[PDB]
Amino acid sequence: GPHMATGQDRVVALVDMDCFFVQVEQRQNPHLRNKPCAVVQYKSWKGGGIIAVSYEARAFGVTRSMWADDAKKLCPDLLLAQVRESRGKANLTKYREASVEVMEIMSRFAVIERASIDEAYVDLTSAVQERLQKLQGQPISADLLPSTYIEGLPQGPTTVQKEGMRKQGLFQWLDSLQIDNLTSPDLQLTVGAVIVEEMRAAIERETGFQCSAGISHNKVLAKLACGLNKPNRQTLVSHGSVPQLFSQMPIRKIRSLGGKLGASVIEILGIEYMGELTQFTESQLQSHFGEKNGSWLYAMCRGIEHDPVKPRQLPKTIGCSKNFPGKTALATREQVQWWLLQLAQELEERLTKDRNDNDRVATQLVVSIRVQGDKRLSSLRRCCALTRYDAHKMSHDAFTVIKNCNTSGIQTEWSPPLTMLFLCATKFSAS
DNA sequence: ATATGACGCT
DNA sequence: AGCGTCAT
Ligand SMILES: Nc1ccn([C@H]2C[C@H](O)[C@@H](COP(=O)(O)NP(=O)(O)OP(=O)(O)O)O2)c(=O)n1
Ligand SMILES: [Mg+2]
Ligand SMILES: [Mg+2]
Repeated sequence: GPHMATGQDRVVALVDMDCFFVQVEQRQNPHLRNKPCAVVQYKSWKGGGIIAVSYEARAFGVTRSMWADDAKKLCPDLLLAQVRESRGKANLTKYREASVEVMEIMSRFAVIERASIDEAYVDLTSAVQERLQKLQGQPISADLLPSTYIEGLPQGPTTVQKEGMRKQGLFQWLDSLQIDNLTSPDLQLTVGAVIVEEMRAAIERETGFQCSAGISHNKVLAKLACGLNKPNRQTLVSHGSVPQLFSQMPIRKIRSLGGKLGASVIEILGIEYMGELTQFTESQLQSHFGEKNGSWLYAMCRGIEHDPVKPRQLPKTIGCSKNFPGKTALATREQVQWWLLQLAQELEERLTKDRNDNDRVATQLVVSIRVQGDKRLSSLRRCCALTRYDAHKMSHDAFTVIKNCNTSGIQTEWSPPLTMLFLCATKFSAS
C-alpha cells in the first residue's frame, strides 16, 4: 500500500581500508610497495602468524592466520614486515596512530561510527540533503564518480574489461536518474557516493592509504557493498538491486549472520541464500529465532535495517591481551604476576595517552583469563575499581581478583595453566 | 598455535 | 555481575 516503508530513509556508507596493516608498513618502507607482502607477529614459531596480506600476495593464496613459513611455500618472493614488540607482546600503536589519521579525515565530512581499527560507518543523510540544495538541479557527471560501481548494472544489451563494465553500469545508472526529484532515494545514494569519492580522495591524498567503500541505505547493505569491489573501489547498492543481489547471496555473508545464528537459520530453514528468507512470515521467523532476531531477519532479507550510525569515534574500552597457547601456558605464580604487570604497563601508557587526548578517565578494570582446555575465548572475567593509572597497582589488583582461580596445592605453581590474560579498562567518565 | 573490541542475555 | 556471540 501507500504505507510501506522501504528502508530508504538514510544514506549510510562503510569505509574499510585495503589490507590496512600492510599499507601502513608499505607507506613507511617503500621497498614493500606494489609487492606481495604480509604483516607478521612473533617470528620465532613457524616464521610468525600472518595478520594482513597485500593483494599481490593474496593472488598466490596467502591468507591471514597462515604461518609465514607456510605462506613462503605458496609465495617464495613474499616480503614480510614484523609487528613491533614491546614488553614481550605485539604492540599495535603504529596502526592505531595510522587509524586515527584516517578517522579524523572522515570526521570532517560527517558523523562516523568507528567500527574497527580500519573501518567506520558514515551517516551521510544530512550532508546529502544539504548538497542537494547547493549543487542545484545540476546533473551528476560520471566524472564525479571515477571509482564507483553500481551493483547490478550494466543490464541488457550494451565490456570484456572490468573498467569497461564499471563505466557502462554507471552510464546506465546516471542516464536513468531523475535529478528533478530531490527525494528519490536513488538520487540520494548517488549524491552520497559523490561525497564518498571526495572523502576517499582526501584520505588517499592526506595519508597515502587506499580504501574501499559501500554506499547504501543501512549499515548491513553498506558493509556488504564495500566488499563487492575491493580494493580501491566503492560500490553503490540501491534498494532496487537487493532482490537480484540477495537471490544468490549466501546467508553467512550478511553482517551478524557469519556465526551460529547464521548457521541455525540455514539448518532450521533449509535454505542457502538470503533471498529465500522472504517466503517466511515474520511470526514464523520469530518463532524460530526470537522476537528480535525474527523481526530483524524479516526486514533484512527485504533490504531493510534500522541500526543507527552511532556517533562514536572513541573506543568504549581499552584493552591489552596476550595468549599463551600450548606448552607456553602460564604455570607458576611468578609468570602470571610478571605478565599481568607487562599488560598493565602497556595499558597505563595507552590510558594516559587517552586521558590527555580525550578528556576522560576509565573507572573499572576488567581482568579476563582463559584456562587450558577451555575452548571459549574467556573462561572467567572479574572486575575491580580503576582508580590510579599505575601499572603496579593495576597489575596487583588484577592478580588479587583472579588469584582464587588457582586450584594448586603448591603455592609457587599455578593450575590449571592460563592460556590467555586480558586486561580491559572500561566505564569511561568525563574528566 | 586464532590482539582486541561491541554488544546481548540472564 | 558474569557469561555468550560476533567481529576485524
Ligand atoms: N583477527 C584480526 C583481523 C584483522 N587485524 C588487523 C589487520 C588488518 O589489516 C586490519 C583490518 O582488518 P580487515 O579489514 O578485516 N582486512 P585488511 O584491511 O587487512 O584487508 P582488506 O580485506 O580489508 O582489504 O585489522 C588483526 O590484527 N587481527
Ligand atoms: Mg580492511
Ligand atoms: Mg576491516
